[PDB]
Amino acid sequence: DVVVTQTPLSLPVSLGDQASISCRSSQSIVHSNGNSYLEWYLQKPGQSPKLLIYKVSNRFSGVPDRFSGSGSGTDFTLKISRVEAEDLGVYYCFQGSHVPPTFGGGTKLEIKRADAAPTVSIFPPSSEQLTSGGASVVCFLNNFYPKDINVKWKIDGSERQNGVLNSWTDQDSKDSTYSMSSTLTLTKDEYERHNSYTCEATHKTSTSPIVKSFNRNEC
Amino acid sequence: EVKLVESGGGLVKPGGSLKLSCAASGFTFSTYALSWVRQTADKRLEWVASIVSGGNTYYSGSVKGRFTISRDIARNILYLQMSSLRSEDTAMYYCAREYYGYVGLAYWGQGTLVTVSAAKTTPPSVYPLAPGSAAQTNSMVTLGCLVKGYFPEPVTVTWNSGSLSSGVHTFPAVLQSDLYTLSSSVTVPSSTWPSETVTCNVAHPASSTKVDKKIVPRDC
Ligand SMILES: C[C@]12CC[C@H]3[C@@H](CCC4=CC(=O)CC[C@@]43C)[C@@H]1CC[C@@H]2O
Repeated sequence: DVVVTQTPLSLPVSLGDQASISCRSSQSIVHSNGNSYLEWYLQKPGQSPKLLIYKVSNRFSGVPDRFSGSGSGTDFTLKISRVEAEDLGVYYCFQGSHVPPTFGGGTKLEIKRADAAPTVSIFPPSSEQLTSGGASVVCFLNNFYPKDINVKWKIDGSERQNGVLNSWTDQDSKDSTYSMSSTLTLTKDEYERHNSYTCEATHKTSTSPIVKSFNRNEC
Repeated sequence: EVKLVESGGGLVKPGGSLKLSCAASGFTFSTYALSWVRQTADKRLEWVASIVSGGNTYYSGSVKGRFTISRDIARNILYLQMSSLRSEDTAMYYCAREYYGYVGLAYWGQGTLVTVSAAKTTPPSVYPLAPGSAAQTNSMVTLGCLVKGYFPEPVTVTWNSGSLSSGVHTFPAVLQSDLYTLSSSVTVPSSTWPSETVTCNVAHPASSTKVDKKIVPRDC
């Protein structure tokens, strides 16, 4: 069992710059035959992993010359020159010189872009859900950067701390941004006992939260 | 063109069994080494088994004796028999073909998700997401669908049968109380909806659920 340690776990890089990933084995990867079965893979969001480099420095058919690999024994490196948006995802190195063959933990390549404020939308519970005796208020915070953001929920003025579920999407290749979903769930009964529902987005791009809300007395 | 397709994933109870399939084509079947690799929740990849051209099979400690890889040369089908399943076995299972001489995992399938749990299968509830009171804010309207309370993973979401692809955001499911919840949003021009239809297509294979929820204007 050759433990393959990969660092960093996450790596920021601006378009057109260079990025390097490190991969190190707890034992030599040089085989008796003299070869070193060290490989690199890329798995884009929602997709299967794909071969990029094998035998330390050999590029798989189709891979751009921007991707180069190097190293020996226990230290290996993957360099990505002239980075493009499509290069984002998680990169993995693999060892096939010793059985069982193992993978590194992975490195997520993040593309740097201009800071962008989220586009916030709030939605009241659907009729169908109310009929079920439930009520979820949903807030979308779309296309923002950087990834760090906070959502605060307020019912008739007071912040509501329980019953919330958030979910960040992976970085989008098309615009290098992120998106997040915030859902506040209560029972139908407690919901119909209040009027205003608001979700406040706290992002780096402003010293004051973006606010969206609706009143039930309104239509 | 090399083509690998997995199938058979789904829900199984602890200590249970399951046999996954991987239909291959585009290459001479018994000439290369075929393997099974899995990816856990933390996105970590782990080799599960391989069978080389000669016929010898290889396994890892964590699975030897419970998992059995085999191939049906006549049908070009690669199997992975699982038994005495554990919660740790929960993951996406990929079958792959080597490039050559034990070098690289050159071709991968789409993967079939295997969930090992005692939780009960549960259909998702799809709720339409429409604005509450229209006014101002540019000229683009954002809509959504809340796919709530299902088990297990996965779930498929598309808009207008895949015809509406631009400006869509589908968020990863989040687990809470043995149940999963996910949402998706689609941004379109105000001049379109609701005169032009916008419907989300939600599919949950485990329960054989397939729902088409149309987005309608909210009432008073
Ligand atoms: C999985 C693999 C095919 C099976 C190979 C593996 C390298 C290590 C190895 C050594 C053996 O003696 C049997 C075949 C295996 C188990 C290769 C790594 C990439 C390739 O696709």
